[PDB]
Amino acid sequence: GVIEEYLEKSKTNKELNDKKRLATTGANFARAYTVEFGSCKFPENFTGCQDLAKQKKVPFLSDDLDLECEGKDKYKCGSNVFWKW
Amino acid sequence: LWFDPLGWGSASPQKLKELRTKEIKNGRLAMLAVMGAWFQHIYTGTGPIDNLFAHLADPGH
Repeated sequence: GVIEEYLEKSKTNKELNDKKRLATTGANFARAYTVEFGSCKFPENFTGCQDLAKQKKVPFLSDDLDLECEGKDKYKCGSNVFWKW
Repeated sequence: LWFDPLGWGSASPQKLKELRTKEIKNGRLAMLAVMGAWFQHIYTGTGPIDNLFAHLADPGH
């Protein structure tokens, strides 16, 4: 009808947020775009090593296994049982 | 009163115009099958606004 605005474009046409800065979606991939691992590449290292793990999803925690080795520094403890070696 | 008109039998046909009516008549009711399938697209759907209509293709993120 109006004449006037059309209840105003940059508020009606307010889906100028199907473009805007909507890296609210988009650029949640292009930070994971570089994602890891180690990070990145190498060392530590392309599986497996993995199967299993950073990332997948899922789930699930996660840990696990001390962080390591308590035990398995040969064996553990330690300086380094003792225990007996 | 009279009788004839037109000349033929519903000025029958013609035998390409029988085809003229064809699925120009029917394919249009193929396409109001688009109608059939709502004929709303506003499915209480919000939605087909901000106008719209469609238009997923299908973006995501």
